[PDB]
Amino acid sequence: NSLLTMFRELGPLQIEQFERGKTIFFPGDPAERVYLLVKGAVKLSRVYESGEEITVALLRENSVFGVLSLLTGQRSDRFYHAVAFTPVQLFSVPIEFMQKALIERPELANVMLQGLSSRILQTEMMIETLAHRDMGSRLVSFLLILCRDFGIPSPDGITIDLKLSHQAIAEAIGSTRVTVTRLLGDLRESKLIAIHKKRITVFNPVALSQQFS
Amino acid sequence: NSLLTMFRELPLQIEQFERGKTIFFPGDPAERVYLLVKGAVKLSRVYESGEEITVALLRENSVFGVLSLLTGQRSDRFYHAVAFTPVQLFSVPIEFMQKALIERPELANVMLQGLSSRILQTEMMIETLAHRDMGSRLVSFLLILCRDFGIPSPDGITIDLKLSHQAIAEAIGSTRVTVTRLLGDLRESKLIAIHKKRITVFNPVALSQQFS
Ligand SMILES: O=C(O)CCC(=O)C(=O)O
Ligand SMILES: O=C(O)CCC(=O)C(=O)O
Ligand SMILES: [Hg+2]
Ligand SMILES: [Hg+2]
Repeated sequence: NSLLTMFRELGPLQIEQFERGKTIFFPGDPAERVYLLVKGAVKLSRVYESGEEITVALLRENSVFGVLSLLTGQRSDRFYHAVAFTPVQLFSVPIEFMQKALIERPELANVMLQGLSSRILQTEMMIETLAHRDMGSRLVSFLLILCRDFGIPSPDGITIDLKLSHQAIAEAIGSTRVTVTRLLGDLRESKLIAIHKKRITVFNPVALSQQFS
Repeated sequence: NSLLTMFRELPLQIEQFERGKTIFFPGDPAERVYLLVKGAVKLSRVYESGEEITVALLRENSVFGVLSLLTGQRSDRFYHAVAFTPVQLFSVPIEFMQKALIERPELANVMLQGLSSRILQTEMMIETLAHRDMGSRLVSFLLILCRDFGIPSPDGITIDLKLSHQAIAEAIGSTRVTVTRLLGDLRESKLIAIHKKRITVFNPVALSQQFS
């Protein structure tokens, strides 16, 4: 919105490309900077001794993140794993620059607070979907969020502009891949979605959304 | 920490809320921002059926009513904020915040830290909710409460909260019946004790590693 305008100051800041799959920060990296994602989808996650990961966030275009750095800076380290879930473009300021920025250009402070406020709300939406007791509805709820966060109008309805694997979904809705496959199958044979080259299209979100609630 | 100092400007009076009394309802305009000073506030989502699902258990010193920073009165509340314990808080109308932040920048940073902190806490909740078996969903949840509302006691750490089986079920996305069974198991296994609705976990550092 205007976060873009804000972040593009603070130097002329250069964009950063991240190829799909490439990690933006690792657990253990010092929380020394703040990020505005400009294009693409970033996936925050928690990584276990086993090597398995659990998805804590799918950040969407225009999301501020790396927020821990506003608490701590170097003081403490990252404990989540930020990864380019699609090809990604972002800005990235070292935190101390932010302070000095906000001090002098207050206008940004408000915009910043709105950014974070918006994130609190989106996380809570995720809690809500995760709170569903049956997986069928956990899934549909999750898809509906993606429909709004990454949706693109298409002839058959709304298409989730994301390469979603069954495993990525499983790690998002706290499920096994096998169960995601079965559920996605059921949705398809019920003429509610279609998947083409890993992109899901939901035909009638407003319907699906009311069909469950 | 210092949010307290910040909010106490704007001389603002505290507000008491009796346990169970609602702080805002779905449909109330997002007219103001809140700092909870003492007690526990429960944000939830309310369904046609009347049933509710817990989205947050806010903890002493949490900023909340955050939607008002996006929209002000222009859009309405869609969550239900309720005093889960007796509560004391401050409550500024948003436009007063803007003017505050404009003039006392120092607060802006402090504010951003408050919201940052909230993003992280919510993500912790996502994590517990992500556990595939309820046993571990429960334990993970209890461990959060141990840190958010824990008080040292002789037998270990006591969660300073009146937690019913139904409140728990609404927090970890479970049926009441299952919460009763799970809590039973935890007790018969000498891992927690519950008195007069307060849960005490004997060895959090152990329980926390016992599962991970
Ligand atoms: O939610 C986020 O912004 C990512 C978590 C985080 O801020 C961090 O690890 O520093
Ligand atoms: O996360 C919060 O602060 C409560 C959600 C909120 O601000 C609202 O529903 O207006
Ligand atoms: Hg949508
Ligand atoms: Hg603890």
